Amino acid sequence: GEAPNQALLRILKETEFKKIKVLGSGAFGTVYKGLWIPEGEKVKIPVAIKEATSPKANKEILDEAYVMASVDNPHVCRLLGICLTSTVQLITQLMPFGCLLDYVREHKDNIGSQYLLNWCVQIAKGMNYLEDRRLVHRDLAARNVLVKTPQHVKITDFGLAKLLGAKEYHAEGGKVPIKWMALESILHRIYTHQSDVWSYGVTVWELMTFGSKPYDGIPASEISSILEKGERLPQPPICTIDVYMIMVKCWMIDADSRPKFRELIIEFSKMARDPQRYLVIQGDERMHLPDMDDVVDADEYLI
Ligand SMILES: COc1ccccc1Nc1cc[nH]c(=O)c1C(=O)Nc1ccc(N2CCN(C)CC2)cc1
Repeated sequence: GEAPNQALLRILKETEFKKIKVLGSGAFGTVYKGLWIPEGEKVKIPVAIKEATSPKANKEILDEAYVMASVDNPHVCRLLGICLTSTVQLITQLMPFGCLLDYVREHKDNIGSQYLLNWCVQIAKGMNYLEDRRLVHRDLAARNVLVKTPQHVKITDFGLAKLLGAKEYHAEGGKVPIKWMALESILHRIYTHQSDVWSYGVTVWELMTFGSKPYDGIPASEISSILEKGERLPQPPICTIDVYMIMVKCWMIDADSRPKFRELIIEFSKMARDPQRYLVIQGDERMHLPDMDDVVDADEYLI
């Protein structure tokens, strides 16, 4: 048949971890900064805790818990465990610099070509891992890429992520982010690893423009026709034709014509070896970005 998913779901006691502050309090739920102190392990792990009780919200949170427990890659957000309180809490690694979208907006004047191209390689690596795992993300964007360190980023938000068996995912209704979606996804609700490639193109565009909103002011209903006419996002000023051509290729009508994530890794790696030949940023190179006794990072806390 199909391969058994032998992932281990860890249940954590509310007493094993201590909340410190609130990082974000969105309409969907709250995200807290905290510390996880397992059993008598003499370690302190900096965590993110994502929590009225409704049976439907628990069903969705447990679905995201399933997906996250089933992924293990340096460029994919790792689930540490769940805490079965009144409302189910997801415990994950603290990404202390927040989302990449806000990070690029906040640090425009200090982000160099090396960092941008490295982020691109890193996102493609994480994305190619999900492809190996037959996982279609369906919500890749700069807001869904977390920053561990300025030199290390990870893909997050598996709220829409779908697992395949033997080529495409046919969706139902639900609120979807139109401006990051492939044409087939808009017109037919079809999602594939190649639809994630389109979203990857937009994510790269977001970074190269230092956090600009795609199609600013254009309503989501117009988008479908804008794409059908053969219009795409403009060339960011810092982008050479070399980089912009990669973006344009991710935005082909024919999904099989778009690049594969494994090709995006290669393409961006070659560029990352000589960043100034591919991105033109004024004042580049001179630019630079950044009880604790038993504190250990989750990436170093294996079991
Ligand atoms: C809100 O971001 C998310 C989007 C989708 C899914 C999950 C998250 N939140 C997660 C999930 C896992 N780990 C994390 O650290 C986070 C997170 O948001 N962390 C997070 C968020 C914000 C910060 N600050 C960065 C500096 N800034 C000036 C103030 C806020 C730090 C960490």
